[PDB]
Amino acid sequence: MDHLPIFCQLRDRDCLIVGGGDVAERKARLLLEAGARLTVNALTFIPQFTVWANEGMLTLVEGPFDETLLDSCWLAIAATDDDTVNQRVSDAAESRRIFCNVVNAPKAASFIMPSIIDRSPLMVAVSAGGTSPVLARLLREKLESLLPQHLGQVARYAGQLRARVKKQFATMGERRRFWEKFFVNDRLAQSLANADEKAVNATTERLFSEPLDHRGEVVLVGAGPGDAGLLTLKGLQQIQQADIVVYDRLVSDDIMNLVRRDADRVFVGKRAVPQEEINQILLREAQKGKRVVRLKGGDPFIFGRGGEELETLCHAGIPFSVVPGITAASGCSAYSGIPLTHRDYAQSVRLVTGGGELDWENLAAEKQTLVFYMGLNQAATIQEKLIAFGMQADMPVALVENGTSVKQRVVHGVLTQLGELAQQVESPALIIVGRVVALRDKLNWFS
Amino acid sequence: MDHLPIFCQLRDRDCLIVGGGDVAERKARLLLEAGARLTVNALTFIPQFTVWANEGMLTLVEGPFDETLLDSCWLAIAATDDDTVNQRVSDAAESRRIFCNVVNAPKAASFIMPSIIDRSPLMVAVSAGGTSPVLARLLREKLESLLPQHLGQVARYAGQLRARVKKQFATMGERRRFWEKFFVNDRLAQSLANADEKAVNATTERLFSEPLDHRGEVVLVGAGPGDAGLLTLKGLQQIQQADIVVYDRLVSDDIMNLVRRDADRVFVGKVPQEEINQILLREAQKGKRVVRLKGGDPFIFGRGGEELETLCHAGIPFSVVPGITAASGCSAYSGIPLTHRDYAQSVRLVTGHGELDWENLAAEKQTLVFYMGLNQAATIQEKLIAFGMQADMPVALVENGTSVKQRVVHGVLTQLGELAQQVESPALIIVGRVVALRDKLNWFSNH
Ligand SMILES: Nc1ncnc2c1ncn2[C@@H]1O[C@H](CSCC[C@H](N)C(=O)O)[C@@H](O)[C@H]1O
Ligand SMILES: Nc1ncnc2c1ncn2[C@@H]1O[C@H](CSCC[C@H](N)C(=O)O)[C@@H](O)[C@H]1O
Ligand SMILES: [Cl-]
Repeated sequence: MDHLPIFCQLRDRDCLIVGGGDVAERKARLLLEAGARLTVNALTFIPQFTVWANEGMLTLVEGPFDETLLDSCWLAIAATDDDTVNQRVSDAAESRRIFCNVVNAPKAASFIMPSIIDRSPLMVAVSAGGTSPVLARLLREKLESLLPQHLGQVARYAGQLRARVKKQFATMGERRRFWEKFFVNDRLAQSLANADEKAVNATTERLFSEPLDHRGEVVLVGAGPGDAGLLTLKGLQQIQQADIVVYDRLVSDDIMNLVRRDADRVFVGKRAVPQEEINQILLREAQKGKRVVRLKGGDPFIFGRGGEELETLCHAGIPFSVVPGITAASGCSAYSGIPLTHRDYAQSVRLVTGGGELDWENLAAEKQTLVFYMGLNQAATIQEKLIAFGMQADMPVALVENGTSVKQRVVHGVLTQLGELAQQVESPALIIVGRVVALRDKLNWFS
Repeated sequence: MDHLPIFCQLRDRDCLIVGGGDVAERKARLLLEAGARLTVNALTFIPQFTVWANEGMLTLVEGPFDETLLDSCWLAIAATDDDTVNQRVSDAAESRRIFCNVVNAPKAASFIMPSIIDRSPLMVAVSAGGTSPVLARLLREKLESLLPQHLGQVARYAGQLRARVKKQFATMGERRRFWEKFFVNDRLAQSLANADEKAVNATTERLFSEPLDHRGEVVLVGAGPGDAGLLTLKGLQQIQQADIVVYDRLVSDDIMNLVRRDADRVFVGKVPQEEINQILLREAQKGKRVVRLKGGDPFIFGRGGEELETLCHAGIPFSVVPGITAASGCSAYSGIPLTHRDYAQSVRLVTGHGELDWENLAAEKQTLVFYMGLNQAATIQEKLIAFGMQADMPVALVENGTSVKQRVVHGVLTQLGELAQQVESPALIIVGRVVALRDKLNWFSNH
C-alpha cells in the first residue's frame, strides 16, 4: 500500500492554505465544505477570497509565507505557483508533523487529495498516487452516475433503524437481504428527500411487513430516442436495479446492453400485440414481488399509451413511479440542427400524430413549428392539405429517420416536395414543418 | 461533507497504537503495509505482535498507556477495550494536534479508517462514518465488481510515462487527450496483463505518434428541469470533463454539484446574450472545453439559436446535448401525462413574454403548455374563454417541477388568474383535460 486513506474530521480544526489563486480557491472550498477553520496566506487574493472573508467564512493573511501561521494547524496545503514557496511550506509542515499537500507536486507532499464522491455521511474517494489524474476523473464520473444523490439521506435513516432491523431479522443473511432492499427502494429515497413523513413511515413499515422475498414495484422509464448517452442518470440507475425489464423495439440495442445481465428481459414488440396483456405482464410480475422496469422509447407520457398502464397498477396497490425521457422531437431537433423555437420564427411547437379526424385549418396557421409523430403513413394527405389551406408553398419541411442514432438520415426540402421526400425514408421518422427547418444549414453538428 | 478524505504518506513516520488485541492487530497490519514506523503500547499482546517485533517491523512497549509516546507521532489509534483508556488517548492526541482513531467510537475520533479497494497504485476508499457500516460493505463489494483486476497495471504504466508525456506535449489539453485514449485502449490493457513488452511498445509508439487535435469546443448541455437525476449520461460526461461551465438561474443547485471540482464556473442572470456569446467565443478560442449549461432543453424556448452562429461564423466546433424539457419533466412529476387515449392527442408548447393566435390555442382535444406565462395568466384565461374553451377546463400550475420544492396548484380555467397568484417563477401552466388524471397518477409527494 503506497498511501493510507483516512477520512478526516475537520470541524473547528485549524487548517492552512498558502496561495490565493484559483487552485487555492478550489482547495479552500473543499476544506470549508468539511467545516475547517481556515486561514489563507498569500501575496494576493482573487476576489472570491475577499467575499468569503466578508461573509466571515475564512481568514486572510496578506503577505509572504509565515511559518508561524502553522503553529496550531492540523493540515497544510501549498497551492501557489512558486516551487520555492511550496517547498518552504512543505518543509515547515514536516518539522511540525503536519500533513501537507502540494497541489502541483503530489510526491513532494505527505498527503494527496483524491477525487471525491460526496453522498455524506457516505463518501467515496479515488486516487492512484498522482500516477493518473485522468483515470481518477474517469472513475469519479462513473461513480457519480451510479450513486443517487439522495443515497446519503437513506444512509442516515438506516443508522437510526439498525436497532429495529437487528431486533427483527435473526440471521445476518436475513438482515443483509433487508438492507439490500432498503437501499434501492425509491419511494423511500424520494420520501426522505421531499421530507414527507407520512410516506416515510408508510414505506418504512411496508418494508418491514411484506416478506423478505417481495419487493414489488413498477417503474416507467423513458429510454429517449436512440442514443444510449441520452438515457437519464435515474433511468440508468433504475435499469441496473431491476429484476425484469419489459421493452419494445423502439428501445435501441445500446440501451439494452446497459441492462445488467442477471435481469430477465421480456420483449413485447412487433415482429411482422395489444396493450391489454402488456398491462397484465407488469401486473403479474409486480405481484410476484419483482422490481419491474417498463422501458419505452422517448418519453413515456408523449404518445406512449403509458398512462393507461398506470391506472391499472394504481387499482391493485402496486407502487410505481415514472422517469421521463428525451422525446423524439427534442432529440431530432438537437441532432439534426433544427431548433423547435427561435426568435421571430415560431411562437409555439405542436406535437401531433397521424387515431381519428384532425383539424387542418389549425395545423396550417403560420408562426408554428409542426412535428408529426407516426406520420409517414398518412404523409401524402399532409402535404396537399396544408397547401390547400393557404400555407406557403415554400415552407421548409424535414424528415429525420432514426434520430440521434449512428443511422440517422435527414431529408429536407420544401412543403411542395413533402410526399417525394417522404418514402426516401422509413419508420421510425419525424416530419418537421416550419421556418426553423431552414437553420439546419448553420446549426448541424452531427457527423 | 462530514469527513475529508486524504491519502497519507506514512513511510518513515511514527504512529502509535494503544491496545494489543485483534482489533489492534488489524489496524497494525494496515499501518505496516503503508510503511509506518509503528509503536504498539499495551498491557498484553496477541501472538502476531510478538511475531512482528522479532522481524523488527514494530516496537512493542509493554505496560499501561504512556502519553509521552505520542510526542513524535503523526497518527494515533486507540484500540483498547477499555473506553476510559481510549479517551485518555484521544485526549492526549487532541492537545498535540494528532489525528486519532478510536475503534469503538467513530463520532469520537478525528479520523475514520475506511473500507479499501486496492488496485495498486489505484485505490478506492468507501465509508459511511459509522452511521451505516453495511452500506459501506454492500458498496465496497459492488465497487469490487466494476474495477477490472488488471487496472493497477494500467495505472502503474501511466506513472512511468508521465515524464515522457509532459516532455512531448506542450499543453494541458494535449496531455489530457493522450491520457483519454490511453485509459480506454483494451489491447494495451491485456498486453500489460500478459507482460508482452513488444506489443506494449508497438501500441505505445503509435499512440504517441497520433496527431492530437488542438481545438476548443462549446457544448450546449440541457440540465433538465431541476432534478439532478434527469441529466443525461452524455450531459454528465460533459460537465465532469469541462474546463469552464457557464450556467443560469434555472440550473438547480444539485446539478452544479455534478460539475467537476476543478472547472471554472461563470454565472449569467439579469447578463444578456452578446456577453454570453463572447464569453463562450473567447474561452473556446483559447482551446478550453466550454460547456454552456441551460435549464430544460437548449432548443425549446432556449434562446440558443443564435449563440451557435456566432461560433459557426468563427470556426469553433460545437455540439448539443438535449435535455428533459420542463413540459415532460413536470408532466411526469405531477402525475399529468401530456397525451392520453381519449383526453388529448396533440401537445402545444407556447411562450408568454402579430401576437398569439388564440383561435388556434383554444381548439379541442389538445394539451396546452405555457412557458413563462405566469405574469400573463389573467390574459391567457380571458383569451381562451373568448375563443371557446369551456369554462371548466382543468388547469394546473407546476412550480419548481421535479425539485424537492415542487408545488402544484390546480383547478378550472375560470380560476387561472387566482391560481397564478399562489405560485411564483419558475412555473408551467398546463391546460387541458389530462390535468384530471393527476388523481390517479400522482406518485410524487405533497409539495
Ligand atoms: N429515433 C427516432 N427518430 C425519428 N422518429 C422517432 C424516433 N423515435 C420515435 N420516433 C417517432 O415516434 C413515433 C412512435 S410514438 C412513441 C413516442 C415516444 N414515447 C417519444 O416521446 O418520442 C414513431 O412512429 C416516430 O414517428
Ligand atoms: N422546473 C420547472 N418547473 C416549472 N416550470 C419550469 C421549470 N423549469 C423551467 N420552467 C419554465 O420554463 C421557463 C423558462 S424558458 C426555458 C425552459 C427550458 N428551455 C426548457 O426546455 O424547459 C420558465 O419561465 C418556466 O415557465
Ligand atoms: Cl492519480
